[PDB]
Amino acid sequence: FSIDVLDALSNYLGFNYEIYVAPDHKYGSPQEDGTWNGLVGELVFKRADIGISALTITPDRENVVDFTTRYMDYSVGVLLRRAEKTVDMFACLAPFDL
Amino acid sequence: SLQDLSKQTEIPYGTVLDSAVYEHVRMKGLNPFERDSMYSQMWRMINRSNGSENNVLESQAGIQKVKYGNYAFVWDAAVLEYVAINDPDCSFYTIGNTVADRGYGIALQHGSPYRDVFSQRILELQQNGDMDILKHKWWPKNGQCDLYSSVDTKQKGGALDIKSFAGVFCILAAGIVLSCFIAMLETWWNKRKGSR
Amino acid sequence: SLWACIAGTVLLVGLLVYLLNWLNPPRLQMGSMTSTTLYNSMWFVYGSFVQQGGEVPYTTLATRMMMGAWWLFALIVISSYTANLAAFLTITRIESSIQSLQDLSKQTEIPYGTVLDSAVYEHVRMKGLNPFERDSMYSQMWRMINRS
Amino acid sequence: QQGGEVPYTTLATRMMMGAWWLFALIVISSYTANLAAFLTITRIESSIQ
Amino acid sequence: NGSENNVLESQAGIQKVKYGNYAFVWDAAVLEYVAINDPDCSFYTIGNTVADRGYGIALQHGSPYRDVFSQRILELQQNGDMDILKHKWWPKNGQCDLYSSVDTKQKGGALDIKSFAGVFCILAAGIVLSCFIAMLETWWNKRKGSR
Repeated sequence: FSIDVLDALSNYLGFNYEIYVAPDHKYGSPQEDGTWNGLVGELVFKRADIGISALTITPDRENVVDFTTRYMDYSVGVLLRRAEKTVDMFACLAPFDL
Repeated sequence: SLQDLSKQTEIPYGTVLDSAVYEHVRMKGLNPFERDSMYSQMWRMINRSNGSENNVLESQAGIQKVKYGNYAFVWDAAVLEYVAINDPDCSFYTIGNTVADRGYGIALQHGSPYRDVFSQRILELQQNGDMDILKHKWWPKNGQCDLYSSVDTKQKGGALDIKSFAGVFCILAAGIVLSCFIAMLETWWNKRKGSR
Repeated sequence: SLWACIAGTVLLVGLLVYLLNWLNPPRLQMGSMTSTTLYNSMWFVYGSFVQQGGEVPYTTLATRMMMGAWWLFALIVISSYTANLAAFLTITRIESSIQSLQDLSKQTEIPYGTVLDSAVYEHVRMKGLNPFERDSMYSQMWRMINRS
Repeated sequence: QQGGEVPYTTLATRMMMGAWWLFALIVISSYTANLAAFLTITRIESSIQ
Repeated sequence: NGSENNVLESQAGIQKVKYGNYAFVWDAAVLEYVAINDPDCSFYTIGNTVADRGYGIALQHGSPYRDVFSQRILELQQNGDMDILKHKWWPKNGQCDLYSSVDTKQKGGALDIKSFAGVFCILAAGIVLSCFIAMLETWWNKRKGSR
């Protein structure tokens, strides 16, 4: 989806690009020394020109990097395993093992 | 939804360390001037043993622990929907929550000049409706299964139904069949005995 | 439907037993206190069903096999009935208390609504209908509120 | 249930006894299931902490 | 002095857990591979989440080559090739569940020959007693042989 949006920009403005995954694999937080790990770190040390992913805007991030207008709204959720409780022809006989 | 989950204790739950979700829950949980009383409950589960007990290093370990273990994973619902829809067993289900204000963006280097050029085209794409065509592209309402397979309870009433123990009538049918066979065997023998 | 089908089965199986006894008559005295008419046949089958008719006089292997299957059937039916009535009465008691809109929107036995041309009605129209609210809650209220 | 053979042939009586037996069966089953319910309602409590 | 519970070798741990009343504390990344590939699915595992530690190649002290490796590792990670190597040995595919302390399928409730077995005791006892009594009464009638 974000590659789709970035191509819908590139084809309109002529951006060439190359993409590389952030090594630390985390979006990142401030550390104890005030330096930033992760994807924000790459933009703070000017190692890359733009970041693009599910990167939610928050004031403590926005303080050190600049965000466009938001293109989709955020929401927290939960994943849970499906249960059982089913009915079958063998339910007539279920009290005893086959 | 979420309000009950803060109260049960048979299934533990947690999230990815030092995500934005972890800091969000730490923010809501401690605040004594929160109006709600769910958020300040959840923190007491997640933080057990300095949080080292119920948290996973990275999302995939979360999903694995949910599929195999006894666990519940707290993460962006806009992600979890695609996982629930694309499990080949359709064996997960997922529940969302209504939130606003915050949203996904593109981060530019500080002071980089392109900020308005991208916003212009984003506004254009919102006006065109392309921004919704893309969501219909990546979040279609059907896949390997249907999320509404996760729910239906309007067709239950406790009363049993004709099909619901049809296996019993098989026993009577087998009785009829075997009695017919035995009567045929008796007839076949009596046709040769010529007598009772 | 089922509570009638069960009774209807009895009205069949007695006549089936009668016909089977007619196809294989005994060597013993016909029409004796070991009665052989349809009335008695069905009465016996029925008595056996409710577990307290008493003896059965028939002695053919086919009829004995049929009676065995009928007895088994009876047992199953009764047991099931009891086991289920238990469950029903049990769950009867513990039935929460209901204090959420999720409750009101899951049940339907109590109809719910509001005054037309009102902020609440417009609010539920605008939210429920909208096909992008992660389609989980809502729309269920609108479904009833927009009936007729 | 521990009664023996019902001795008489009249249709007037038989299709009353065929109701009395039903009544019996029902009430017995009812009582049983009720006791079961009663006990299952207990054994589950804990709460107020 | 630690001599009573510890072991010299990882195998000495695994086997002792498999057959003794024992538990073993080790690297989770190894215990994953040990657990998942057991054809008995006999184990299960639990873990404690410890942040910011890792594995590393080691060299002789002060050896100059340290930096060539430490640059090359970043190029291997960035591009997108150090993930295929991990998804080859660890595609996170534990067919059988080894995260539960219990079983997610033994909950049917159906009774089995094991749990029901005690009821058969009464019938066996009655058979034994009845045959014993019948034989004693047969001997008792042997004394007179007549009816």
